[PDB]
Amino acid sequence: TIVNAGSSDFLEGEQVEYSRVKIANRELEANGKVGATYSRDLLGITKASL
Amino acid sequence: NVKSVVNSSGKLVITSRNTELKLIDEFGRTKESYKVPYGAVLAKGDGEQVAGGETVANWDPHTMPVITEVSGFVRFTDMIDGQTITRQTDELTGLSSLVVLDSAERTAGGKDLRPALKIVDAQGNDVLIPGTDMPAQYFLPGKAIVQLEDGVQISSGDTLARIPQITGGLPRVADLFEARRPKEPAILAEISGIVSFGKETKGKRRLVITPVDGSDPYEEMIPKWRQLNVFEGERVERGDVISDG
Repeated sequence: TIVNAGSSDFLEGEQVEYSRVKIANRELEANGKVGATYSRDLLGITKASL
Repeated sequence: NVKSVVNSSGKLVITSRNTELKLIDEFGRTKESYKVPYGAVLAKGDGEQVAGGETVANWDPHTMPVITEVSGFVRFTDMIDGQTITRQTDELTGLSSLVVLDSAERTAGGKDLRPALKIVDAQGNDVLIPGTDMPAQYFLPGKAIVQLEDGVQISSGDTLARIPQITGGLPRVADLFEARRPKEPAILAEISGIVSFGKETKGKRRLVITPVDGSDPYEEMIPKWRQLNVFEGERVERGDVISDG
Protein backbone atom coordinates (compact mmCIF):
# COMPACT_ATOMS: atom_id res chain seq x y z
CA THR A 1 0.00 0.00 0.00
CA ILE A 2 1.35 3.41 -0.98
CA VAL A 3 1.88 6.01 1.74
CA ASN A 4 3.51 8.83 -0.25
CA ALA A 5 3.25 8.51 -4.03
CA GLY A 6 6.37 10.60 -4.60
CA SER A 7 6.90 11.13 -8.31
CA SER A 8 5.23 7.84 -9.26
CA ASP A 9 1.81 7.25 -10.81
CA PHE A 10 0.21 5.55 -7.80
CA LEU A 11 -2.35 7.09 -5.44
CA GLU A 12 -2.35 7.95 -1.72
CA GLY A 13 -3.92 4.74 -0.42
CA GLU A 14 -4.06 2.34 -3.36
CA GLN A 15 -3.11 -1.33 -3.06
CA VAL A 16 -0.67 -2.62 -5.69
CA GLU A 17 1.68 -5.50 -6.45
CA TYR A 18 4.98 -5.36 -4.58
CA SER A 19 7.05 -6.44 -7.59
CA ARG A 20 5.45 -3.70 -9.71
CA VAL A 21 6.49 -1.13 -7.10
CA LYS A 22 10.02 -2.57 -7.12
CA ILE A 23 10.23 -2.31 -10.92
CA ALA A 24 8.83 1.23 -10.96
CA ASN A 25 11.28 2.37 -8.29
CA ARG A 26 14.18 0.75 -10.15
CA GLU A 27 13.15 2.67 -13.27
CA LEU A 28 12.66 6.00 -11.47
CA GLU A 29 16.03 5.73 -9.71
CA ALA A 30 17.65 5.74 -13.17
CA ASN A 31 16.07 9.09 -14.15
CA GLY A 32 17.14 11.07 -11.08
CA LYS A 33 13.68 11.22 -9.51
CA VAL A 34 11.90 10.07 -6.33
CA GLY A 35 9.95 6.83 -6.08
CA ALA A 36 6.95 5.91 -3.95
CA THR A 37 7.17 4.76 -0.34
CA TYR A 38 5.04 1.79 0.65
CA SER A 39 4.04 -0.60 3.42
CA ARG A 40 3.73 -4.37 3.12
CA ASP A 41 0.45 -6.21 3.67
CA LEU A 42 -0.37 -9.65 5.06
CA LEU A 43 -3.26 -11.57 3.50
CA GLY A 44 -4.75 -14.97 4.16
CA ILE A 45 -4.30 -17.68 1.56
CA THR A 46 -7.94 -17.50 0.45
CA LYS A 47 -7.81 -13.70 0.33
CA ALA A 48 -4.41 -13.70 -1.38
CA SER A 49 -5.41 -16.22 -4.05
CA LEU A 50 -8.55 -14.30 -5.10
CA ASN B 1 17.71 -7.29 28.39
CA VAL B 2 18.19 -6.96 32.15
CA LYS B 3 17.98 -3.88 34.39
CA SER B 4 18.28 -4.89 38.04
CA VAL B 5 19.54 -3.72 41.44
CA VAL B 6 20.99 -5.39 44.54
CA ASN B 7 18.81 -5.53 47.65
CA SER B 8 19.78 -5.62 51.34
CA SER B 9 20.50 -9.36 51.43
CA GLY B 10 22.86 -9.06 48.45
CA LYS B 11 20.37 -10.69 46.09
CA LEU B 12 19.44 -9.15 42.74
CA VAL B 13 15.91 -7.87 42.03
CA ILE B 14 15.12 -7.19 38.37
CA THR B 15 13.24 -4.09 37.21
CA SER B 16 13.21 -4.92 33.47
CA ARG B 17 10.32 -6.51 31.59
CA ASN B 18 12.21 -8.55 28.97
CA THR B 19 14.94 -10.11 31.12
CA GLU B 20 16.08 -13.45 29.71
CA LEU B 21 18.19 -16.11 31.44
CA LYS B 22 20.37 -18.67 29.65
CA LEU B 23 22.76 -21.52 30.39
CA ILE B 24 26.02 -21.41 28.41
CA ASP B 25 28.60 -24.16 28.86
CA GLU B 26 32.37 -23.94 28.50
CA PHE B 27 32.05 -24.53 24.75
CA GLY B 28 29.89 -21.42 24.35
CA ARG B 29 26.59 -22.98 23.23
CA THR B 30 23.24 -22.14 24.80
CA LYS B 31 21.46 -25.16 26.27
CA GLU B 32 18.59 -23.74 28.35
CA SER B 33 16.63 -20.49 28.11
CA TYR B 34 14.07 -19.01 30.52
CA LYS B 35 12.05 -15.83 30.99
CA VAL B 36 12.04 -13.82 34.22
CA PRO B 37 9.08 -11.63 35.29
CA TYR B 38 9.24 -8.09 36.68
CA GLY B 39 10.58 -8.29 40.22
CA ALA B 40 12.31 -11.66 40.56
CA VAL B 41 15.05 -12.40 43.09
CA LEU B 42 18.21 -14.04 41.74
CA ALA B 43 20.15 -16.67 43.68
CA LYS B 44 23.31 -16.36 41.55
CA GLY B 45 24.83 -13.43 39.71
CA ASP B 46 25.48 -13.19 35.99
CA GLY B 47 28.33 -15.38 34.77
CA GLU B 48 28.57 -17.35 38.03
CA GLN B 49 29.22 -21.02 37.26
CA VAL B 50 26.44 -23.19 38.70
CA ALA B 51 25.79 -26.90 39.14
CA GLY B 52 22.75 -28.96 38.19
CA GLY B 53 19.38 -29.03 39.92
CA GLU B 54 19.65 -25.72 41.80
CA THR B 55 17.02 -23.00 41.88
CA VAL B 56 18.43 -19.73 40.53
CA ALA B 57 15.48 -17.31 40.68
CA ASN B 58 12.21 -16.97 42.60
CA TRP B 59 9.32 -14.53 42.33
CA ASP B 60 5.68 -13.97 43.25
CA PRO B 61 3.20 -15.00 40.53
CA HIS B 62 0.02 -13.85 42.30
CA THR B 63 1.12 -10.22 42.69
CA MET B 64 3.10 -7.73 40.62
CA PRO B 65 5.60 -5.79 42.77
CA VAL B 66 6.09 -2.04 42.32
CA ILE B 67 9.66 -1.81 43.63
CA THR B 68 11.59 1.36 44.41
CA GLU B 69 15.12 1.67 43.04
CA VAL B 70 16.29 4.15 45.69
CA SER B 71 16.37 4.07 49.50
CA GLY B 72 14.91 6.74 51.77
CA PHE B 73 11.63 8.06 53.13
CA VAL B 74 8.18 7.71 51.56
CA ARG B 75 5.73 10.62 51.54
CA PHE B 76 2.15 10.31 50.29
CA THR B 77 1.61 12.94 47.59
CA ASP B 78 -2.00 13.75 46.65
CA MET B 79 -3.25 11.60 49.54
CA ILE B 80 -6.76 12.68 50.60
CA ASP B 81 -8.78 10.28 52.73
CA GLY B 82 -12.30 9.56 51.49
CA GLN B 83 -11.54 10.52 47.88
CA THR B 84 -8.40 8.59 46.86
CA ILE B 85 -7.97 5.69 49.32
CA THR B 86 -9.77 3.87 52.12
CA ARG B 87 -8.75 2.85 55.64
CA GLN B 88 -9.48 -0.80 56.40
CA THR B 89 -8.63 -2.55 59.68
CA ASP B 90 -8.61 -6.34 59.61
CA GLU B 91 -10.29 -8.46 62.29
CA LEU B 92 -7.87 -11.42 62.49
CA THR B 93 -4.33 -10.41 61.51
CA GLY B 94 -4.38 -6.88 62.91
CA LEU B 95 -1.66 -5.82 60.42
CA SER B 96 -3.31 -3.59 57.81
CA SER B 97 -2.80 -0.24 56.10
CA LEU B 98 -4.37 1.97 53.42
CA VAL B 99 -6.09 0.44 50.39
CA VAL B 100 -6.05 2.49 47.19
CA LEU B 101 -9.32 2.40 45.27
CA ASP B 102 -9.97 3.33 41.62
CA SER B 103 -12.07 5.78 39.63
CA ALA B 104 -14.89 3.24 39.27
CA GLU B 105 -14.93 3.11 43.10
CA ARG B 106 -14.08 6.64 44.25
CA THR B 107 -16.37 9.63 43.79
CA ALA B 108 -15.85 12.59 41.47
CA GLY B 109 -13.76 14.27 44.18
CA GLY B 110 -10.85 11.92 43.49
CA LYS B 111 -11.26 11.85 39.71
CA ASP B 112 -9.24 15.08 39.44
CA LEU B 113 -6.57 13.83 41.88
CA ARG B 114 -3.81 11.27 41.29
CA PRO B 115 -2.59 9.62 44.52
CA ALA B 116 1.12 8.83 44.40
CA LEU B 117 4.15 8.07 46.56
CA LYS B 118 7.28 10.25 46.49
CA ILE B 119 10.76 9.27 47.68
CA VAL B 120 12.80 11.75 49.72
CA ASP B 121 15.72 11.71 52.15
CA ALA B 122 16.00 12.50 55.85
CA GLN B 123 16.52 16.12 54.72
CA GLY B 124 13.05 16.31 53.15
CA ASN B 125 14.30 17.03 49.61
CA ASP B 126 13.80 14.99 46.46
CA VAL B 127 16.10 12.00 45.98
CA LEU B 128 16.60 12.07 42.22
CA ILE B 129 16.98 8.69 40.53
CA PRO B 130 20.70 8.16 39.82
CA GLY B 131 21.63 8.86 36.22
CA THR B 132 18.44 10.86 35.58
CA ASP B 133 17.05 14.27 36.57
CA MET B 134 13.30 13.88 37.15
CA PRO B 135 12.20 13.35 40.77
CA ALA B 136 11.41 9.87 42.07
CA GLN B 137 7.65 9.52 42.45
CA TYR B 138 5.30 6.72 41.42
CA PHE B 139 1.58 7.07 40.74
CA LEU B 140 -0.43 4.44 42.61
CA PRO B 141 -2.86 2.56 40.34
CA GLY B 142 -6.21 1.32 41.55
CA LYS B 143 -6.75 -1.72 43.76
CA ALA B 144 -3.24 -1.44 45.22
CA ILE B 145 -2.93 -2.14 48.95
CA VAL B 146 -0.46 0.25 50.57
CA GLN B 147 1.47 -1.59 53.29
CA LEU B 148 3.98 0.95 54.65
CA GLU B 149 2.42 4.04 56.21
CA ASP B 150 3.96 7.51 56.06
CA GLY B 151 7.24 7.78 57.94
CA VAL B 152 8.40 4.22 57.22
CA GLN B 153 11.85 4.04 55.65
CA ILE B 154 12.30 1.92 52.52
CA SER B 155 15.19 0.50 50.50
CA SER B 156 15.82 -1.03 47.10
CA GLY B 157 14.12 -4.41 46.85
CA ASP B 158 11.20 -3.50 49.13
CA THR B 159 7.64 -4.09 47.92
CA LEU B 160 6.80 -0.40 47.75
CA ALA B 161 3.46 -1.48 46.28
CA ARG B 162 1.74 -4.78 45.49
CA ILE B 163 -0.78 -5.18 42.67
CA PRO B 164 -2.73 -8.48 42.73
CA GLN B 165 -3.50 -10.05 39.34
CA ILE B 166 -5.05 -22.25 22.29
CA THR B 167 -6.67 -24.82 19.99
CA GLY B 168 -4.01 -27.05 18.44
CA GLY B 169 -4.32 -29.51 15.60
CA LEU B 170 -5.45 -28.92 12.04
CA PRO B 171 -7.67 -25.87 12.84
CA ARG B 172 -4.66 -24.16 14.44
CA VAL B 173 -2.67 -24.57 11.21
CA ALA B 174 -5.64 -23.36 9.16
CA ASP B 175 -6.03 -20.27 11.35
CA LEU B 176 -2.30 -19.56 11.13
CA PHE B 177 -2.33 -19.73 7.33
CA GLU B 178 -5.55 -17.72 7.02
CA ALA B 179 -4.10 -14.98 9.28
CA ARG B 180 -7.16 -14.73 11.51
CA ARG B 181 -7.07 -12.08 14.22
CA PRO B 182 -7.21 -13.60 17.72
CA LYS B 183 -10.20 -13.02 19.97
CA GLU B 184 -8.32 -10.88 22.53
CA PRO B 185 -5.03 -9.82 20.92
CA ALA B 186 -2.02 -8.50 22.76
CA ILE B 187 -1.57 -4.73 22.67
CA LEU B 188 1.83 -3.75 21.28
CA ALA B 189 3.79 -0.52 21.64
CA GLU B 190 2.94 1.43 18.49
CA ILE B 191 5.97 3.73 18.86
CA SER B 192 8.82 4.11 21.33
CA GLY B 193 8.56 6.92 23.86
CA ILE B 194 7.63 7.89 27.38
CA VAL B 195 4.09 6.89 28.31
CA SER B 196 1.30 8.76 30.10
CA PHE B 197 -2.47 8.68 30.57
CA GLY B 198 -5.38 10.98 29.76
CA LYS B 199 -9.08 11.22 30.63
CA GLU B 200 -10.90 7.97 31.42
CA THR B 201 -14.39 9.31 30.71
CA LYS B 202 -17.12 6.74 29.94
CA GLY B 203 -15.83 3.20 29.30
CA LYS B 204 -12.28 3.57 28.00
CA ARG B 205 -8.83 4.68 29.11
CA ARG B 206 -6.48 6.80 27.00
CA LEU B 207 -2.75 6.13 26.63
CA VAL B 208 -0.29 8.67 25.25
CA ILE B 209 3.22 7.94 23.95
CA THR B 210 5.70 10.77 23.33
CA PRO B 211 9.19 10.18 21.90
CA VAL B 212 11.94 11.95 23.82
CA ASP B 213 13.57 13.26 20.63
CA GLY B 214 10.98 12.76 17.89
CA SER B 215 7.46 13.76 16.87
CA ASP B 216 5.83 14.06 20.28
CA PRO B 217 2.10 13.39 19.70
CA TYR B 218 0.70 9.87 19.71
CA GLU B 219 -2.30 8.47 21.60
CA GLU B 220 -4.38 5.31 21.73
CA MET B 221 -7.61 4.17 23.37
CA ILE B 222 -7.95 1.04 25.51
CA PRO B 223 -10.97 -0.74 27.00
CA LYS B 224 -10.25 0.17 30.60
CA TRP B 225 -11.23 -3.32 31.82
CA ARG B 226 -7.95 -4.64 30.36
CA GLN B 227 -4.87 -5.23 32.51
CA LEU B 228 -1.71 -3.27 31.70
CA ASN B 229 1.81 -4.46 32.55
CA VAL B 230 3.47 -1.04 32.23
CA PHE B 231 3.91 2.01 34.46
CA GLU B 232 3.41 5.69 33.67
CA GLY B 233 7.07 6.52 34.36
CA GLU B 234 8.76 4.07 31.98
CA ARG B 235 9.87 4.67 28.40
CA VAL B 236 9.05 1.81 26.04
CA GLU B 237 10.59 0.33 22.89
CA ARG B 238 8.81 0.06 19.55
CA GLY B 239 7.08 -3.31 19.31
CA ASP B 240 7.23 -3.96 23.06
CA VAL B 241 4.28 -5.53 24.86
CA ILE B 242 1.89 -3.14 26.60
CA SER B 243 -0.81 -5.72 27.40
CA ASP B 244 -0.44 -9.50 27.54
CA GLY B 245 -2.15 -11.76 25.03
